[PDB]
Amino acid sequence: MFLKRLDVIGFKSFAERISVDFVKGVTAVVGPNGSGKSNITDAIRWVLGEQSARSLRGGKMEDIIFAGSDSRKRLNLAEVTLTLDNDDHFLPIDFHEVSVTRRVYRSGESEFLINNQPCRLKDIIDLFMDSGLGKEAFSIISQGKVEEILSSKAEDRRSIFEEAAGVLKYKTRKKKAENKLFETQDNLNRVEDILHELE
Amino acid sequence: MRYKFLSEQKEDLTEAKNTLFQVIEEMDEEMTKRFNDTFVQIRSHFDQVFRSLFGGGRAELRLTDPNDLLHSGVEIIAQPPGKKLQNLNLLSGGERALTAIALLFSILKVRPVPFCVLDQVEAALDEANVFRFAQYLKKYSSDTQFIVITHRKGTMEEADVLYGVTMQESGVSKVISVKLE
Amino acid sequence: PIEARMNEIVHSLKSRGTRINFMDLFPYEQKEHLVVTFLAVLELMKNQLVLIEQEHNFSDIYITGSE
Ligand SMILES: Nc1ncnc2c1ncn2[C@@H]1O[C@H](COP(=O)(O)OP(=O)(O)OP(=O)(O)O)[C@@H](O)[C@H]1O
Repeated sequence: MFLKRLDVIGFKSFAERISVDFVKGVTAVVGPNGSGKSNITDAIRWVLGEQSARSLRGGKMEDIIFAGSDSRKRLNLAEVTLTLDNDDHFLPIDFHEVSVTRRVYRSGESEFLINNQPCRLKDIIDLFMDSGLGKEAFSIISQGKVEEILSSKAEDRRSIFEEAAGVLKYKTRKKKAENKLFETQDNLNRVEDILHELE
Repeated sequence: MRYKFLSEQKEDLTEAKNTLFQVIEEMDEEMTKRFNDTFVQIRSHFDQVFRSLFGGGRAELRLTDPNDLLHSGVEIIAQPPGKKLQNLNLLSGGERALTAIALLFSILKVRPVPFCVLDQVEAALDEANVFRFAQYLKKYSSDTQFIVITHRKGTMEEADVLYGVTMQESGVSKVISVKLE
Repeated sequence: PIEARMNEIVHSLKSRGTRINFMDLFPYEQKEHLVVTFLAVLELMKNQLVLIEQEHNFSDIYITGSE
Protein backbone atom coordinates (compact mmCIF):
# COMPACT_ATOMS: atom_id res chain seq x y z
CA MET A 1 0.00 0.00 0.00
CA PHE A 2 1.06 3.59 -0.65
CA LEU A 3 -0.35 7.01 -1.39
CA LYS A 4 -0.86 7.50 -5.14
CA ARG A 5 -2.50 10.90 -5.56
CA LEU A 6 -3.88 13.76 -3.45
CA ASP A 7 -6.49 15.89 -5.27
CA VAL A 8 -7.41 19.13 -3.50
CA ILE A 9 -9.99 21.72 -4.53
CA GLY A 10 -11.24 24.65 -2.47
CA PHE A 11 -9.50 23.38 0.70
CA LYS A 12 -7.81 26.19 2.65
CA SER A 13 -5.39 28.02 0.35
CA PHE A 14 -5.91 25.67 -2.63
CA ALA A 15 -8.55 27.77 -4.40
CA GLU A 16 -8.14 25.84 -7.65
CA ARG A 17 -7.55 22.13 -8.03
CA ILE A 18 -4.10 20.78 -7.31
CA SER A 19 -3.04 17.17 -7.76
CA VAL A 20 0.02 15.71 -6.03
CA ASP A 21 1.31 12.44 -7.52
CA PHE A 22 3.51 10.81 -4.90
CA VAL A 23 6.40 8.52 -5.69
CA LYS A 24 7.04 5.29 -3.80
CA GLY A 25 10.22 6.59 -2.15
CA VAL A 26 10.64 10.11 -0.75
CA THR A 27 8.39 12.98 -1.86
CA ALA A 28 9.46 16.35 -0.44
CA VAL A 29 7.03 19.28 -0.20
CA VAL A 30 8.77 22.67 -0.09
CA GLY A 31 8.17 26.37 -0.55
CA PRO A 32 8.10 29.83 1.02
CA ASN A 33 6.65 30.18 4.50
CA GLY A 34 2.92 30.82 4.60
CA SER A 35 2.57 29.78 0.97
CA GLY A 36 0.57 26.65 1.93
CA LYS A 37 2.84 23.58 1.97
CA SER A 38 1.56 22.48 5.40
CA ASN A 39 -1.99 22.64 4.08
CA ILE A 40 -0.96 19.45 2.25
CA THR A 41 -0.62 17.79 5.67
CA ASP A 42 -3.94 19.23 6.83
CA ALA A 43 -5.66 17.93 3.69
CA ILE A 44 -4.31 14.42 4.31
CA ARG A 45 -5.40 14.52 7.96
CA TRP A 46 -8.82 15.88 7.00
CA VAL A 47 -9.69 13.36 4.29
CA LEU A 48 -8.59 10.51 6.58
CA GLY A 49 -11.16 11.61 9.13
CA GLU A 50 -9.37 13.97 11.49
CA GLN A 51 -11.90 16.09 13.37
CA SER A 52 -9.64 17.72 15.99
CA ALA A 53 -9.49 21.42 15.11
CA ARG A 54 -6.12 21.60 16.90
CA SER A 55 -4.78 18.70 14.83
CA LEU A 56 -6.08 20.30 11.63
CA ARG A 57 -4.52 23.72 12.41
CA GLY A 58 -8.09 24.93 12.02
CA GLY A 59 -10.85 22.36 11.65
CA LYS A 60 -14.05 24.41 11.39
CA MET A 61 -15.89 24.88 8.10
CA GLU A 62 -14.64 28.45 7.68
CA ASP A 63 -11.08 27.19 8.24
CA ILE A 64 -11.50 24.32 5.78
CA ILE A 65 -13.09 26.13 2.82
CA PHE A 66 -11.09 28.70 0.87
CA ALA A 67 -12.18 31.95 2.49
CA GLY A 68 -11.22 34.43 -0.22
CA SER A 69 -8.24 36.63 -1.05
CA ASP A 70 -7.27 39.70 -3.05
CA SER A 71 -7.15 37.26 -5.96
CA ARG A 72 -10.44 35.43 -5.57
CA LYS A 73 -13.78 35.30 -3.83
CA ARG A 74 -14.41 32.65 -1.21
CA LEU A 75 -15.75 29.28 -2.29
CA ASN A 76 -18.76 27.35 -1.03
CA LEU A 77 -17.26 23.86 -1.26
CA ALA A 78 -14.01 22.16 -0.27
CA GLU A 79 -13.12 18.72 -1.54
CA VAL A 80 -10.18 16.37 -1.02
CA THR A 81 -9.67 12.96 -2.59
CA LEU A 82 -6.82 10.69 -1.55
CA THR A 83 -6.11 7.77 -3.87
CA LEU A 84 -4.21 4.80 -2.40
CA ASP A 85 -2.60 1.82 -4.10
CA ASN A 86 -4.14 -1.30 -2.57
CA ASP A 87 -2.37 -3.87 -4.76
CA ASP A 88 -1.16 -5.75 -1.67
CA HIS A 89 -4.68 -5.65 -0.14
CA PHE A 90 -3.38 -3.75 2.91
CA LEU A 91 -6.83 -2.20 3.21
CA PRO A 92 -9.73 -4.65 3.64
CA ILE A 93 -11.38 -3.59 0.38
CA ASP A 94 -11.69 -5.72 -2.79
CA PHE A 95 -10.43 -2.98 -5.10
CA HIS A 96 -7.04 -2.49 -6.72
CA GLU A 97 -7.01 1.20 -5.84
CA VAL A 98 -8.87 2.83 -2.96
CA SER A 99 -10.06 6.43 -3.07
CA VAL A 100 -11.27 8.33 -0.01
CA THR A 101 -13.20 11.55 -0.50
CA ARG A 102 -14.33 14.24 1.89
CA ARG A 103 -16.41 17.31 1.07
CA VAL A 104 -17.80 20.11 3.18
CA TYR A 105 -20.23 22.76 1.95
CA ARG A 106 -20.52 26.35 3.19
CA SER A 107 -24.03 25.35 4.33
CA GLY A 108 -22.38 22.95 6.78
CA GLU A 109 -23.33 19.72 4.99
CA SER A 110 -20.56 17.14 4.60
CA GLU A 111 -20.11 14.14 2.29
CA PHE A 112 -17.82 11.13 2.63
CA LEU A 113 -17.10 8.55 -0.06
CA ILE A 114 -14.97 5.45 -0.44
CA ASN A 115 -14.42 4.44 -4.07
CA ASN A 116 -17.08 7.04 -5.05
CA GLN A 117 -19.74 5.35 -2.87
CA PRO A 118 -21.38 7.56 -0.18
CA CYS A 119 -20.52 6.45 3.34
CA ARG A 120 -20.25 7.82 6.87
CA LEU A 121 -17.21 9.40 8.49
CA LYS A 122 -17.11 6.33 10.74
CA ASP A 123 -16.62 4.12 7.66
CA ILE A 124 -13.46 6.00 6.69
CA ILE A 125 -12.21 5.95 10.28
CA ASP A 126 -12.97 2.23 10.69
CA LEU A 127 -11.37 1.38 7.35
CA PHE A 128 -8.00 2.78 8.41
CA MET A 129 -8.31 1.71 12.05
CA ASP A 130 -8.93 -1.91 11.04
CA SER A 131 -5.81 -1.93 8.86
CA GLY A 132 -3.51 -0.54 11.56
CA LEU A 133 -3.57 3.12 10.50
CA GLY A 134 -5.84 4.67 13.11
CA LYS A 135 -5.41 7.51 15.58
CA GLU A 136 -2.40 5.93 17.36
CA ALA A 137 -0.45 5.05 14.24
CA PHE A 138 2.57 7.21 13.47
CA SER A 139 1.62 7.64 9.82
CA ILE A 140 1.43 11.45 10.23
CA ILE A 141 4.07 13.08 12.40
CA SER A 142 4.23 16.84 12.96
CA GLN A 143 6.43 18.92 15.25
CA GLY A 144 3.89 18.49 18.05
CA LYS A 145 5.06 14.90 18.54
CA VAL A 146 8.65 16.04 18.97
CA GLU A 147 7.39 18.56 21.53
CA GLU A 148 5.60 15.85 23.50
CA ILE A 149 8.76 13.75 23.63
CA LEU A 150 10.83 16.74 24.73
CA SER A 151 8.29 17.82 27.38
CA SER A 152 9.31 18.05 31.03
CA LYS A 153 6.05 16.50 32.31
CA ALA A 154 6.45 12.72 32.42
CA GLU A 155 2.80 12.21 31.41
CA ASP A 156 3.44 13.86 28.02
CA ARG A 157 6.31 11.51 27.20
CA ARG A 158 4.47 8.44 28.49
CA SER A 159 1.60 9.30 26.13
CA ILE A 160 3.87 8.67 23.10
CA PHE A 161 4.69 5.19 24.40
CA GLU A 162 1.01 4.46 25.10
CA GLU A 163 0.12 5.34 21.49
CA ALA A 164 2.84 2.98 20.29
CA ALA A 165 1.45 0.31 22.65
CA GLY A 166 -2.07 0.73 21.23
CA VAL A 167 -3.69 1.11 24.65
CA LEU A 168 -6.28 3.74 23.71
CA LYS A 169 -9.24 1.41 23.21
CA TYR A 170 -8.58 -0.24 26.59
CA LYS A 171 -8.20 3.12 28.30
CA THR A 172 -11.44 4.30 26.68
CA ARG A 173 -13.36 1.18 27.75
CA LYS A 174 -12.03 1.53 31.30
CA LYS A 175 -13.18 5.16 31.42
CA LYS A 176 -16.54 4.16 29.94
CA ALA A 177 -17.02 1.59 32.71
CA GLU A 178 -15.90 4.03 35.43
CA ASN A 179 -18.39 6.58 34.09
CA LYS A 180 -21.19 3.99 34.07
CA LEU A 181 -20.47 3.22 37.73
CA PHE A 182 -20.52 6.91 38.64
CA GLU A 183 -23.70 7.78 36.80
CA THR A 184 -25.53 4.73 38.15
CA GLN A 185 -24.63 5.74 41.69
CA ASP A 186 -25.51 9.38 40.99
CA ASN A 187 -28.94 8.47 39.59
CA LEU A 188 -29.64 6.35 42.68
CA ASN A 189 -28.57 9.25 44.90
CA ARG A 190 -30.94 11.62 43.10
CA VAL A 191 -33.84 9.16 43.34
CA GLU A 192 -33.31 8.76 47.08
CA ASP A 193 -33.31 12.55 47.49
CA ILE A 194 -36.61 12.95 45.62
CA LEU A 195 -38.04 10.09 47.71
CA HIS A 196 -36.73 11.63 50.94
CA GLU A 197 -38.58 14.91 50.22
CA LEU A 198 -41.76 12.84 49.95
CA GLU A 199 -41.50 11.55 53.54
CA MET B 1 -41.62 3.90 53.34
CA ARG B 2 -39.61 1.26 51.49
CA TYR B 3 -40.16 0.87 47.75
CA LYS B 4 -39.72 -2.22 45.60
CA PHE B 5 -38.53 -0.21 42.58
CA LEU B 6 -35.87 1.49 44.69
CA SER B 7 -34.71 -1.83 46.14
CA GLU B 8 -34.41 -3.27 42.63
CA GLN B 9 -32.44 -0.19 41.52
CA LYS B 10 -29.96 -0.81 44.36
CA GLU B 11 -29.67 -4.49 43.42
CA ASP B 12 -29.09 -3.61 39.76
CA LEU B 13 -26.34 -1.21 40.84
CA THR B 14 -24.61 -3.87 42.97
CA GLU B 15 -24.91 -6.33 40.09
CA ALA B 16 -23.45 -3.98 37.46
CA LYS B 17 -20.62 -3.00 39.81
CA ASN B 18 -19.39 -6.60 39.99
CA THR B 19 -19.01 -7.00 36.22
CA LEU B 20 -17.79 -3.43 35.58
CA PHE B 21 -15.08 -3.90 38.21
CA GLN B 22 -13.88 -6.91 36.20
CA VAL B 23 -13.86 -4.87 32.98
CA ILE B 24 -11.77 -2.16 34.66
CA GLU B 25 -9.18 -4.60 36.03
CA GLU B 26 -8.80 -6.37 32.72
CA MET B 27 -8.33 -3.00 30.99
CA ASP B 28 -5.62 -2.26 33.54
CA GLU B 29 -4.01 -5.65 32.81
CA GLU B 30 -4.06 -5.07 29.05
CA MET B 31 -2.56 -1.59 29.43
CA THR B 32 0.26 -2.68 31.75
CA LYS B 33 1.29 -5.66 29.61
CA ARG B 34 1.03 -3.87 26.25
CA PHE B 35 2.86 -0.79 27.52
CA ASN B 36 5.74 -2.89 28.87
CA ASP B 37 5.93 -5.26 25.89
CA THR B 38 6.01 -2.31 23.48
CA PHE B 39 8.53 -0.39 25.62
CA VAL B 40 10.89 -3.39 25.54
CA GLN B 41 10.65 -3.54 21.75
CA ILE B 42 11.21 0.20 21.26
CA ARG B 43 14.16 0.12 23.64
CA SER B 44 15.65 -2.74 21.61
CA HIS B 45 16.02 -0.44 18.57
CA PHE B 46 16.78 2.90 20.23
CA ASP B 47 20.58 2.71 20.58
CA GLN B 48 21.01 1.65 16.94
CA VAL B 49 18.61 4.27 15.50
CA PHE B 50 20.28 7.00 17.62
CA ARG B 51 23.74 6.00 16.38
CA SER B 52 22.76 6.00 12.73
CA LEU B 53 21.28 9.50 13.10
CA PHE B 54 24.10 11.03 15.16
CA GLY B 55 26.91 9.09 13.43
CA GLY B 56 28.10 7.72 16.77
CA GLY B 57 27.44 7.95 20.48
CA ARG B 58 24.93 5.74 22.29
CA ALA B 59 21.60 6.09 24.03
CA GLU B 60 19.25 4.33 26.48
CA LEU B 61 15.58 4.22 27.50
CA ARG B 62 14.61 3.53 31.10
CA LEU B 63 11.33 3.41 33.02
CA THR B 64 11.17 6.09 35.74
CA ASP B 65 9.40 3.67 38.13
CA PRO B 66 9.51 0.08 36.82
CA ASN B 67 7.08 -1.23 39.47
CA ASP B 68 4.36 1.24 38.45
CA LEU B 69 3.65 0.06 34.92
CA LEU B 70 0.41 2.04 34.76
CA HIS B 71 1.98 5.47 35.37
CA SER B 72 5.78 5.30 35.03
CA GLY B 73 7.45 7.95 32.96
CA VAL B 74 10.26 7.18 30.52
CA GLU B 75 13.77 8.54 31.00
CA ILE B 76 15.85 9.14 27.88
CA ILE B 77 19.63 9.16 28.40
CA ALA B 78 21.81 9.89 25.41
CA GLN B 79 25.41 10.54 24.48
CA PRO B 80 25.93 12.50 21.26
CA PRO B 81 29.38 11.69 19.83
CA GLY B 82 31.92 13.99 21.41
CA LYS B 83 29.70 14.81 24.41
CA LYS B 84 28.92 13.29 27.78
CA LEU B 85 26.11 10.83 28.46
CA GLN B 86 23.25 12.88 29.91
CA ASN B 87 19.52 12.98 30.49
CA LEU B 88 17.71 14.34 27.43
CA ASN B 89 16.74 17.35 29.58
CA LEU B 90 20.36 18.64 29.43
CA LEU B 91 21.27 18.13 25.77
CA SER B 92 21.45 20.97 23.24
CA GLY B 93 18.40 22.11 21.30
CA GLY B 94 19.55 20.34 18.16
CA GLU B 95 20.60 17.21 20.06
CA ARG B 96 17.19 17.05 21.75
CA ALA B 97 15.36 17.29 18.43
CA LEU B 98 17.42 14.53 16.82
CA THR B 99 17.07 12.24 19.88
CA ALA B 100 13.30 12.68 19.75
CA ILE B 101 13.40 11.79 16.05
CA ALA B 102 15.46 8.71 16.97
CA LEU B 103 12.65 7.66 19.35
CA LEU B 104 10.01 8.22 16.65
CA PHE B 105 11.99 6.17 14.13
CA SER B 106 12.47 3.40 16.72
CA ILE B 107 8.70 3.38 17.29
CA LEU B 108 8.28 3.03 13.52
CA LYS B 109 10.43 -0.12 13.59
CA VAL B 110 8.07 -1.57 16.21
CA ARG B 111 4.80 -0.25 14.71
CA PRO B 112 5.57 0.04 11.00
CA VAL B 113 3.33 1.97 8.63
CA PRO B 114 3.19 1.79 4.82
CA PHE B 115 3.39 5.61 4.44
CA CYS B 116 4.58 8.33 6.81
CA VAL B 117 3.94 12.06 6.50
CA LEU B 118 6.66 14.05 8.28
CA ASP B 119 5.67 17.70 8.63
CA GLN B 120 8.84 19.68 9.35
CA VAL B 121 9.84 17.31 12.16
CA GLU B 122 13.53 18.18 11.65
CA ALA B 123 13.10 21.98 11.88
CA ALA B 124 15.34 22.23 14.97
CA LEU B 125 18.18 19.96 13.78
CA ASP B 126 21.69 21.36 13.74
CA GLU B 127 22.65 21.77 10.09
CA ALA B 128 25.50 19.28 10.45
CA ASN B 129 23.00 16.54 11.39
CA VAL B 130 20.48 17.02 8.56
CA PHE B 131 22.22 14.77 6.03
CA ARG B 132 22.09 11.66 8.21
CA PHE B 133 18.42 12.37 8.91
CA ALA B 134 17.78 12.72 5.19
CA GLN B 135 19.83 9.63 4.35
CA TYR B 136 17.95 7.66 7.00
CA LEU B 137 14.75 8.50 5.11
CA LYS B 138 16.15 7.46 1.72
CA LYS B 139 17.55 4.22 3.16
CA TYR B 140 14.34 3.15 4.88
CA SER B 141 12.06 4.44 2.11
CA SER B 142 12.36 0.91 0.70
CA ASP B 143 9.84 -0.11 3.39
CA THR B 144 7.98 3.15 4.12
CA GLN B 145 6.81 5.78 1.65
CA PHE B 146 7.90 9.14 3.13
CA ILE B 147 6.09 12.40 2.37
CA VAL B 148 8.27 15.10 3.92
CA ILE B 149 7.26 18.74 4.35
CA THR B 150 10.58 20.47 4.93
CA HIS B 151 12.48 23.75 4.87
CA ARG B 152 15.92 22.10 5.32
CA LYS B 153 17.90 21.92 2.08
CA GLY B 154 19.77 18.78 3.10
CA THR B 155 16.46 16.93 3.38
CA MET B 156 15.38 18.13 -0.08
CA GLU B 157 18.66 16.93 -1.59
CA GLU B 158 17.90 13.32 -0.65
CA ALA B 159 14.29 13.27 -1.84
CA ASP B 160 13.27 11.57 -5.07
CA VAL B 161 11.01 14.45 -6.19
CA LEU B 162 10.06 17.94 -4.99
CA TYR B 163 6.67 19.63 -4.95
CA GLY B 164 6.93 23.39 -4.61
CA VAL B 165 3.98 25.20 -3.07
CA THR B 166 3.92 28.96 -3.54
CA MET B 167 1.33 31.74 -3.84
CA GLN B 168 1.89 33.21 -7.29
CA GLU B 169 -1.45 35.00 -6.90
CA SER B 170 -2.28 36.54 -3.54
CA GLY B 171 -3.53 33.92 -1.10
CA VAL B 172 -3.84 31.14 -3.71
CA SER B 173 -1.33 28.29 -3.57
CA LYS B 174 0.06 26.99 -6.85
CA VAL B 175 1.99 23.71 -7.13
CA ILE B 176 4.88 22.79 -9.42
CA SER B 177 7.03 19.67 -9.39
CA VAL B 178 10.51 18.54 -10.38
CA LYS B 179 12.10 15.11 -10.33
CA LEU B 180 15.58 14.66 -8.88
CA GLU B 181 15.92 10.87 -9.22
CA PRO C 1 22.14 32.12 -0.83
CA ILE C 2 18.70 31.70 -2.44
CA GLU C 3 18.43 35.45 -3.05
CA ALA C 4 21.76 35.21 -4.86
CA ARG C 5 20.32 32.64 -7.26
CA MET C 6 17.08 34.65 -7.53
CA ASN C 7 18.96 37.60 -9.04
CA GLU C 8 20.96 35.33 -11.36
CA ILE C 9 17.68 33.98 -12.73
CA VAL C 10 16.17 37.48 -13.02
CA HIS C 11 19.09 38.81 -15.06
CA SER C 12 19.34 35.58 -17.05
CA LEU C 13 15.72 36.13 -18.15
CA LYS C 14 16.40 39.60 -19.54
CA SER C 15 18.61 37.99 -22.21
CA ARG C 16 16.23 35.46 -23.79
CA GLY C 17 13.01 37.32 -24.60
CA THR C 18 11.06 34.04 -24.84
CA ARG C 19 10.30 31.00 -22.69
CA ILE C 20 13.13 29.18 -20.95
CA ASN C 21 13.16 25.58 -19.77
CA PHE C 22 13.92 25.20 -16.05
CA MET C 23 16.80 22.80 -16.72
CA ASP C 24 18.24 25.15 -19.37
CA LEU C 25 18.79 27.88 -16.75
CA PHE C 26 21.89 26.01 -15.57
CA PRO C 27 23.13 23.29 -17.96
CA TYR C 28 23.90 19.88 -16.43
CA GLU C 29 23.03 21.22 -12.98
CA GLN C 30 23.81 19.08 -9.94
CA LYS C 31 21.05 18.33 -7.45
CA GLU C 32 22.31 20.62 -4.68
CA HIS C 33 22.24 23.42 -7.27
CA LEU C 34 18.88 22.25 -8.68
CA VAL C 35 17.26 22.51 -5.24
CA VAL C 36 18.27 26.15 -4.72
CA THR C 37 17.22 26.98 -8.28
CA PHE C 38 13.85 25.35 -7.57
CA LEU C 39 13.45 27.26 -4.30
CA ALA C 40 14.47 30.43 -6.14
CA VAL C 41 11.79 30.02 -8.82
CA LEU C 42 9.20 29.46 -6.08
CA GLU C 43 10.16 32.71 -4.34
CA LEU C 44 10.23 34.61 -7.65
CA MET C 45 6.70 33.37 -8.37
CA LYS C 46 5.72 34.61 -4.90
CA ASN C 47 7.15 38.09 -5.59
CA GLN C 48 5.13 38.42 -8.83
CA LEU C 49 8.37 38.60 -10.83
CA VAL C 50 8.04 35.52 -13.04
CA LEU C 51 5.41 33.37 -14.74
CA ILE C 52 5.47 29.58 -14.66
CA GLU C 53 3.91 27.05 -17.02
CA GLN C 54 3.71 23.33 -16.27
CA GLU C 55 1.25 20.97 -17.94
CA HIS C 56 1.61 17.83 -15.81
CA ASN C 57 3.41 16.79 -12.66
CA PHE C 58 7.12 16.30 -13.44
CA SER C 59 6.60 17.63 -16.97
CA ASP C 60 8.98 20.29 -18.26
CA ILE C 61 8.59 23.74 -16.69
CA TYR C 62 8.87 26.98 -18.65
CA ILE C 63 9.66 30.32 -17.06
CA THR C 64 9.14 33.85 -18.36
CA GLY C 65 9.89 37.27 -16.92
CA SER C 66 7.02 39.40 -15.64
CA GLU C 67 8.10 43.03 -15.16
N1 LIG D 1 -9.77 28.85 4.55
C1 LIG D 1 -8.44 29.29 4.23
N2 LIG D 1 -8.69 30.04 3.16
C2 LIG D 1 -7.65 30.66 2.52
N3 LIG D 1 -6.37 30.51 2.98
C3 LIG D 1 -6.13 29.74 4.09
C4 LIG D 1 -7.15 29.14 4.70
N4 LIG D 1 -6.68 28.44 5.75
C5 LIG D 1 -5.35 28.61 5.81
N5 LIG D 1 -5.02 29.40 4.80
C6 LIG D 1 -3.84 29.95 4.28
O1 LIG D 1 -3.02 28.97 3.92
C7 LIG D 1 -1.64 29.39 4.37
C8 LIG D 1 -1.05 28.43 5.22
O2 LIG D 1 0.40 28.50 4.98
P1 LIG D 1 1.46 27.24 5.45
O3 LIG D 1 0.67 26.03 5.95
O4 LIG D 1 2.42 26.91 4.30
O5 LIG D 1 2.55 27.74 6.59
P2 LIG D 1 2.16 28.56 7.97
O6 LIG D 1 0.91 29.36 7.75
O7 LIG D 1 3.37 29.45 8.25
O8 LIG D 1 1.89 27.45 9.14
P3 LIG D 1 3.00 26.96 10.27
O9 LIG D 1 3.16 28.11 11.28
O10 LIG D 1 2.48 25.72 10.97
O11 LIG D 1 4.33 26.67 9.59
C9 LIG D 1 -1.84 30.81 5.11
O12 LIG D 1 -1.66 31.94 4.14
C10 LIG D 1 -3.04 30.76 5.49
O13 LIG D 1 -3.62 32.11 5.66
